[PDB]
Amino acid sequence: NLTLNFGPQHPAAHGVLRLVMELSGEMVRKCDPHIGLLHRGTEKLIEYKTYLQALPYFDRLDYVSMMCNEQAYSLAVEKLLNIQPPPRAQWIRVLFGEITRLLNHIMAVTTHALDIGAMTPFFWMFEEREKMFEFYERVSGARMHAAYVRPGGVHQDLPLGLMDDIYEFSKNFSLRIDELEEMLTNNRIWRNRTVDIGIVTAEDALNYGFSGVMLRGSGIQWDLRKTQPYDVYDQVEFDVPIGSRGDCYDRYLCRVEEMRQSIRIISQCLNKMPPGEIKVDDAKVSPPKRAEMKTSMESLIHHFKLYTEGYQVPPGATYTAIEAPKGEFGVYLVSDGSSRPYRCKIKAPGFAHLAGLDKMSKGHMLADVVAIIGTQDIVFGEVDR
Amino acid sequence: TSVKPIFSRDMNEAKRRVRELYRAWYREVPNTVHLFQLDISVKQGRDKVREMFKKNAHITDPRVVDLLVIKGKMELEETIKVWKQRTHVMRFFHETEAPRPKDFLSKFYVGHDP
Amino acid sequence: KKTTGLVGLAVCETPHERLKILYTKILDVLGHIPKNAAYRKYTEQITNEKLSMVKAEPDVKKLEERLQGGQIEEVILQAENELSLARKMIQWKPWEPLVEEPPASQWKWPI
Amino acid sequence: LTLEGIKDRVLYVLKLYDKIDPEKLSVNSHFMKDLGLDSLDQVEIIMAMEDEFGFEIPDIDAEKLMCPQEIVDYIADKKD
Amino acid sequence: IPHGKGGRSSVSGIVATVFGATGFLGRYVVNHLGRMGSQVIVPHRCEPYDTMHLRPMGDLGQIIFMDWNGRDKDSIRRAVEHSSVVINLVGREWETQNFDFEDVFVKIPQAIAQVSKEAGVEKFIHISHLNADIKSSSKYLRSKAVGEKEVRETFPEATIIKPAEIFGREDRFLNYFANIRWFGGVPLISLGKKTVKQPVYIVDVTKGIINAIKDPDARGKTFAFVGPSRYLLFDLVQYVFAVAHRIGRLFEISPFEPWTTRDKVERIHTTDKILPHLPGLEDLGVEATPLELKAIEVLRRHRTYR
Amino acid sequence: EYVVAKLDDLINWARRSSLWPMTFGLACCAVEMMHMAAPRYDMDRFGVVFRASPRQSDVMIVAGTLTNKMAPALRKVYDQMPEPRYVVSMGSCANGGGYYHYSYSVVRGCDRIVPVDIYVPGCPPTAEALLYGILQLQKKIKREKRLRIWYR
Amino acid sequence: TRPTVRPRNDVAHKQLSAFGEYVAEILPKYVQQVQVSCFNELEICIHPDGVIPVLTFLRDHSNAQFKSLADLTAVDIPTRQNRFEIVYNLLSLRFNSRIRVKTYTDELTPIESSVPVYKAANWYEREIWDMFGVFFANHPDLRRILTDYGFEGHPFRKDFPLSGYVELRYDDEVKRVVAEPVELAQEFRKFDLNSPWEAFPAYRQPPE
Ligand SMILES: NC(=O)c1ccc[n+]([C@@H]2O[C@H](COP(=O)([O-])OP(=O)(O)OC[C@H]3O[C@@H](n4cnc5c(N)ncnc54)[C@H](OP(=O)(O)O)[C@@H]3O)[C@@H](O)[C@H]2O)c1
Ligand code: SF4
Repeated sequence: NLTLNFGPQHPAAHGVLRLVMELSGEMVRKCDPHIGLLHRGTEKLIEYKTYLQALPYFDRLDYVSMMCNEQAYSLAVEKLLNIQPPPRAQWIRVLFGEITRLLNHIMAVTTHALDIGAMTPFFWMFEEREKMFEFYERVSGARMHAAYVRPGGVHQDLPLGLMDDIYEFSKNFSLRIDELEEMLTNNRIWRNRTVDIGIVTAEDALNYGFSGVMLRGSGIQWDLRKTQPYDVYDQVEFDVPIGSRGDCYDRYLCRVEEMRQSIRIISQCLNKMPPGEIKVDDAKVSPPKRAEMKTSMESLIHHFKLYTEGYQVPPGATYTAIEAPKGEFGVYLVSDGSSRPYRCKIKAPGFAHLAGLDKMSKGHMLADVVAIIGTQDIVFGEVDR
Repeated sequence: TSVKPIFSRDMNEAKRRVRELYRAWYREVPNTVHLFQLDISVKQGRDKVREMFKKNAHITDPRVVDLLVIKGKMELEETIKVWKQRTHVMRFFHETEAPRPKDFLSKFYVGHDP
Repeated sequence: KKTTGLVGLAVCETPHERLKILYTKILDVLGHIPKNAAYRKYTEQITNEKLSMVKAEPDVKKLEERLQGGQIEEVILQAENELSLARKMIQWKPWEPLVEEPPASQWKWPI
Repeated sequence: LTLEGIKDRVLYVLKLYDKIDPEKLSVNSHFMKDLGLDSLDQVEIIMAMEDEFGFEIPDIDAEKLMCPQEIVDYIADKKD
Repeated sequence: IPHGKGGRSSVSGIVATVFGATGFLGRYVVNHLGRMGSQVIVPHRCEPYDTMHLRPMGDLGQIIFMDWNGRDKDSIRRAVEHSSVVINLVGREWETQNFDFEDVFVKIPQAIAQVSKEAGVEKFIHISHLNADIKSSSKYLRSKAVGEKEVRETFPEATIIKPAEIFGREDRFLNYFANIRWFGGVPLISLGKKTVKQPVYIVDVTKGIINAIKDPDARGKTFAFVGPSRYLLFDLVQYVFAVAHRIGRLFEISPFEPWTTRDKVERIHTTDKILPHLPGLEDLGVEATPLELKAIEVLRRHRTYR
Repeated sequence: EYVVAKLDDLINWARRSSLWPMTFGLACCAVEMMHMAAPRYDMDRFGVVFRASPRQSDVMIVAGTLTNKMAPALRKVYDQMPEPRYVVSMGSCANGGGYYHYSYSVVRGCDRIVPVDIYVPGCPPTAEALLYGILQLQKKIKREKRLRIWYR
Repeated sequence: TRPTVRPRNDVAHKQLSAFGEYVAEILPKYVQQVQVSCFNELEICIHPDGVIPVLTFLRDHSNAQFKSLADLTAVDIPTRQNRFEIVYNLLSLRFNSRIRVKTYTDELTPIESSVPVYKAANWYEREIWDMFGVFFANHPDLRRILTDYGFEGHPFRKDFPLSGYVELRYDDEVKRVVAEPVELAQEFRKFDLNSPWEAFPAYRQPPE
């Protein structure tokens, strides 16, 4: 049998993920991919840093999420430190935490529609995506990778503006999602390109430990978005999509309705924000203000020491996970009792979502296999967990 | 020792296993030398095979040798197939590395006793 | 209905007696275990709790209430594996006492 | 089919190796109690019958021969 | 003064200067000099792109590039004013359409036998050839021995190195063979009389320099390079077609980089196994390389497997 | 000569007028180059076409972070390029390997393997200084082919 | 006490004190310590004889579904006289409850793996072999994932230093990309950060 390794080929998509194919003439029936192109030494590296200093290495763990990562870290730290965050701060973590889902669910369709080979829905949506990075630069520090969420809540307040901008932005977005509905849904060939492909629906679709979509849209109703709270996140109203059967085209149609939920939540979140503060007030965790660290005596000693070493975290293990826009996000943060943490093991999606490519692939073509991968939305560097 | 072994029991399921895969390496050294398209003599490969087995012969305890069996067998998984693209097999030979002195008068002129 | 909600199963076929065999299928195997472990004390407790509400009342939809599983065909699977669970309780012996106590200082966290 | 046929084949295996044995092609070279070798090099002696005359060596009998008589004897019942 | 391991990013004391260093010989020598770590100062002539493949041998800050002609003086003086040792290997084959080609082996080794020597350098080493004799052969082979004596007036102690013919990867002499896909493969010249010379291997060449660069006491005592075992035969030309189974030129092509039906064809068929009283390679040890093992590497033709 | 040296103001102009780059998407510096492909700072048709087969390349781009499991595969593709090539690496993890720099399995530099010509700094260079690096590269081509064989 | 302090609750602290209690009651063969976290988490310390059946007991029930294997991790702890610590984390689907399984071991002593019990441990279980050398029993395919092909270190333990020994470089000596002993341009300056005076009263050690 021919043993071609169609992978390292820089054939668009993402020139990585080099695997083997022991194809039985035309059908595959055996797929054993290799990973480890970026191992980077991540989990060993954090063992020498402090809590505030290690924080951007959670940010660079995806390619896409900037505020959904570091959402799974501060909320994994504030439980250890007996802190609730202040109420103005929680309305921003839901706002940017429900704006990164309008970055994955744009990239999760176009990049899938580029491996397939369509050109024009790649350029028709990233030109609208530019209207959104101006937000990131205006609020935090940079284009994408922002050390913005801290353990002491939000870093700083978003400036004057950004409320007649987001309302200006979000009132003209549903026309753009009505474009791709005409581009892909009512079309037949793309429907014929993906129906009854990847029919994985049994209880081994959950014994493989999958997280969401490539879950509930295939069947079993469950999510971490209204059975487990984060912040002020249950006080808004929305629904969660479910597809019919257990193929890719009934996990594709989650993502059209999923983007039709984030517009509602943003248009529901803006009406409910109170004026208030930014940081936690007790200042053993938050740094004091700049106009304060130049006047009093108490401000500097709880400033100058708070950057030489970090916080004082109590011992005892902990664990949590939140909704990453492609899955769960496990962090088993072992604390020791000093400024420097102990072991920090992460669970990212793709461990389950790509080990189950063995079950999902066989009985099918070779041209099916590239169409499988862009449905799970697998990003490397994120499989470094 | 209140601990169960891996494969062997005491030294005799062990020492027949290190002899076992030695033949699998021994027919492999002429097999790969024309496959990976590298150019040395084939007897150098057979010398380096027995180089590796003889050095660790100072063990008088089971399940450590058996732990090296799992290490020794996993080497053949990449080896019989093509998973080491012309570099990892060349990594066995410290070829372009400068020679260590290993002599007392020679160490004394260069180095702060490394 | 023709689709059972949870995709991957099929309504196959009859409620109220496919269950009623499988509870009683367990209870006869339940008597085989020597009774010193409290495994019998709670498992026979909930099956008699279940089968009393199972046998035998209309409708299918009423049997969903007061029996907290998924749909009724999936409630089979709630106890399907449990039959495979209790028969292996004879094979290994959990009713035996503790074995291999740890060496007296191990589960202390701060080093 | 000749029982002398496997006598010639065995008794130029050992000196075809350029190692230890100094033309001692005798039938009593008793392999590390008389002849003197390495524990690994016994296994390399067994190796040259897969290609010369053809032979399997399936089992623990390679750990049993220990003299070139028994090498012929284990090919004796193999052949005739 | 030295420090620590000389694996990479060390100091090792020495500061050399290698001219030429764009051909087959001068590149491969420096690729050892950036391994032990030093201030290698390599000035190139007229080629910014042709040194691009050179840089990933010295780590960081160890190499440096400058421009020089050679018929000018200070460009050969401004660079060499801070160093310790200096070697030279400059030269080539056939006369240029613009140059003079005689004094390039006379005044150009003299142009760095200038104030360069007076500035305070030591262990200055030039290259020779085993066959460069004062006899009336050839136009290129002789007029190399003229530089061996007329420039030997300057630098009274040098240890000028004398190599034999070399074989490596991308030389000219061994690649003169098997680049002869033609309507006839003729040897030189249909005779097995003098073939061959001493093909020393290229690792032995670069190893002889680095032992001599702090030997010590190797100035004036000039050295010769032993070849393989032992003379060589006519079989070499048959050895080519048996196992082979029968850089700043221009934008399209160079008009004249020929096979040169001139005194090129005789500069190699003039063997001259010279005097064995030179020490010259085994004493500058250790160099011992056959031919039969390194021949698989350089030859490359259409079969590639069998 | 005025006649011959007039010619390389076409040829050394023509190579800096049509560059067909390869991109190695490995890490977060890949994503920002896609926004350069997105038609705000429209990368196409300013001299340079989009993606292309690995054979027909002139300017290779290494972006992101290199691991030791990718150090053989980089050199093999680097051999297959034709001769007038150039290497330009964006991203601060291709200049010393950013941080991750003290890790046990990251290639230190992306310079100890391939010879690279233009160094753009930054975790993601914002697709704003990167067109500036490309116009630096066409500014670097002031070289000559004549008066090289015409001199020596 | 005030705002900006996490409001704890007692309902989940009650049932998780209730549920996990009769778990040790019905298998007093493998369970050696159970503890309740002060923020609604549970640990069931298990000697690894019962590595398979206790999972197999939590594999199925009618009062405990627990069929969502989320997290297999591995934590080393030196100065314990049995170093390593395999820790699971599993999820009840129907009940919204988290519980972890802490099973210690040592290096050479193997562990009966969870291959028939769960099929999400296909790539997780191999990872501990590549990073520590903990040879799990009877796995159908043990291989090398997330490391390079020539390592001998199992790096995620503590004796492996920050850099390796294997700083890689290229030369044009023939073609090869050759290994070399490791050489840095900078020390990785290691600080000293542990302030004295014991900020924590509750976790005070036995004073000996
Ligand atoms: N050991 C042997 O067997 C052997 C055989 C044949 C020749 N040689 C001679 O020994 C040395 C080996 O050279 P090679 O094998 O590496 O080939 P090569 O290409 O001739 O390298 C020698 C360098 O000298 C440079 N050069 C030529 N003329 C120059 C000039 N007027 N000014 C400045 N540089 C000049 C050349 O080109 P650039 O100008 O671009 O730098 C070249 O880079 C040469 O001197 C050669 O004549 C030795
Ligand atoms: S640090 Fe720079 S190169 Fe590395 S992933 Fe982030 S943006 Fe890319």
